[PDB]
Amino acid sequence: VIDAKGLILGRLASSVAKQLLSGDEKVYIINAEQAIISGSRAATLREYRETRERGATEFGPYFPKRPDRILKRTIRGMLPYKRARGRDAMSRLKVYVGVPYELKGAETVTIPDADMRLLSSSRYVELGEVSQKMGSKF
Amino acid sequence: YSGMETSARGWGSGRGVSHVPRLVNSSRAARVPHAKGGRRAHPPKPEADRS
Amino acid sequence: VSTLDMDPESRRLFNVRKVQKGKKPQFKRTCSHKFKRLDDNWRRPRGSQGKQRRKYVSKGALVQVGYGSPAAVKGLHPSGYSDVLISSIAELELVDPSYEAIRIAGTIGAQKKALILAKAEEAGIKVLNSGR
RNA sequence: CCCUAACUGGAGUCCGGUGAAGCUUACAUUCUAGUGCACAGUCUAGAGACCUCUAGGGGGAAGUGAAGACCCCGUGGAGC
RNA sequence: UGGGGCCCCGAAAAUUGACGGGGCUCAAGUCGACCACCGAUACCACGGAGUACCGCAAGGUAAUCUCGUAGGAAGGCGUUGUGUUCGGGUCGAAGCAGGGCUGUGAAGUCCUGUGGACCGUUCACAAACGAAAAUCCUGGUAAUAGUAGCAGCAAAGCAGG
RNA sequence: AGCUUGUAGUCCGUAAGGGAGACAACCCAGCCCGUGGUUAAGGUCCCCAAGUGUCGACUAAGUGUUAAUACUAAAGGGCGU
RNA sequence: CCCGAGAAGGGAGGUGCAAAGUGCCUGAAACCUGAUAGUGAUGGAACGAUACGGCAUGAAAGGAUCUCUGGCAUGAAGGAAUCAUUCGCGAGGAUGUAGUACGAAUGUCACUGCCAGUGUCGUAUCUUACGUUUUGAAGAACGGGCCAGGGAGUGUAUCUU
Repeated sequence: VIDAKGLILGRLASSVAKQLLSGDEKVYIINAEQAIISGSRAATLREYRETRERGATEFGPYFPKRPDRILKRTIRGMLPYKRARGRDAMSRLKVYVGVPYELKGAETVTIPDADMRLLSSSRYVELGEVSQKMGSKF
Repeated sequence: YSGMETSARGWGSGRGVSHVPRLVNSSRAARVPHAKGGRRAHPPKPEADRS
Repeated sequence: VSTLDMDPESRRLFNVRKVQKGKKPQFKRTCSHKFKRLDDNWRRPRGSQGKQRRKYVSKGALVQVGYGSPAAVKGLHPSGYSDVLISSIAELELVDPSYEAIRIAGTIGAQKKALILAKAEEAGIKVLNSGR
């Protein structure tokens, strides 16, 4: 159970993906809305609305909207998810907005190298902000 | 003239068939060494000298 | 039953050949699994663009003399004996049972095959194809 | 035609009987981009995609029909 | 004021898309250096095969031998028949389906079943001697497919027996 | 002009295997078979084997994350740093 | 003899060494029907090669110091770990431990009843068919639906070697 609050999105995703590929545990990620994406808010929002409205969304790419599902997608992009190994890895991963009631009070962990206070500037936005500006209710 | 006493001629192009000679009143191929009933290519010759 | 006369060098070469022939590929004609009109035997690839002729490793090994078995144990039966094809009773006298095993010809009738088996078993010669 | 509607009989649709032909190296549920003989369902990286069946018009398969009748070439022809 | 690094503006294209993708900001970018590791059939070591040359032979040498289209050269496998040597077969030949073993391989041999009368082998010699391709030929047979058609002819049949 | 026509070298043509996303000719490398080891090119956040490696700086533009290649936009300007 | 409308056909029952049962010797493949083995309605494609696993099979023709699992001896290239000292800003380096323990393999001694092979499926890496025309072929360049059989350097004369 990893707490995604104040964590770099890509670095948390890389850590969790490599742990899942090491393949001895089920990983739960809570407060996915509280993950951090470094860079200017305008640029991040522009790229994320481009990815959301890009594809042949009738029969093309289907980029998610909820922050937890977006984080799941980000981890999926760092996995061999078309393979049996990556399919098992994604099946062993659950991501939550906030803390689910069953995991409430459980002991969490944090990735020290994914911490947002190692960033050198204030040019960042939260995944929850990205999702709610793309129109996700959570 | 074994395999060769026919008057078969080719149909040419524009019919979906090989350019081999065919019978004048049928599609059966004739006279060519790879046609059924066609002549042997390079057969033994009675004029060959084996002495 | 008489033990093989195989000196330690021949034993080592026999085990080397066993290991290497365990790895030798089957050497089927290229694309023989794709057309039923094609046999499994080997034909040298000929086309300029053929991947197996170009020796793409993924396409399977080409026939090369590097796959030859060790010359001391080449042609030996996997039991270690030398295979000698016996087409009649009179050939049993030219074989010494120390390192040689006879294979009776497949078309030998039962009447002569029984006599050949009796003669081989009195001579001590090992037999590869008997009725057991 | 504006601008189409309803209706009639025959097909089609569904059922019983009868019963062909034409495309076909293979595989094949694809889509985007790139690459590649510079116009890819198969290569590369992504995105999708549970299977089977029925109906339907034809986007694509550079669909099928056909050794381009346009152009050139051939010390190839024919007629004038 | 001059000379420099990086970045910004200048900077507009057509299906949804390309740092390979995810993503990445004292970096997972750039610049100057450095450290450790991963990573070939390269190189090293062992074993084996073939090859070239030498050697009467045994064998010796090869860091200076081992990719290959057109193409040249050498040696082999297979088919059918001839001379010749030696054989096999109704106690089951050839052929056929499948399998075991050997050989780098062409292929050979054997086993099981089926089959019912012919078949090999030594040294040589011949050829109407080896097929995956020719919009190849002949024959057989699929997908298409229980599909199209069996609808203008022309009102086409119904009841009872 | 991925145009046309020369020249020297080397390649593809006829060149495997390893690496560059894929890549006829770009980098290592020319390659008999099997096994073990160490390397080349290239890479070491995940996909993907090995660094969320070290030191000193720069960049705030997702600029960039593109050896060569025709697959990478200029002149001009900036009291941006 | 039974079924069947039957002078069809089927079943049962015979003949014959063998149904070989009248277009009847042998009876391949394509194609089609069924059964068996594997897999299977979340799944990615030159249909395979290599390595390792699941399931099935493994009677003959393949192995019996053969298969499995260990011990011991010798072991080429290569070659640690840990710890001590020292250097470096640092990541780390050097020296010793140590060319040691190990190490392809070669022998030997126990243990074991399987292994090889075959079919299918799965995981990992690789590979865009084949022949041809081409500088360049997976090509949206040409050829083949499939299978069986047929299908292409021959003879005379003469010259040269």
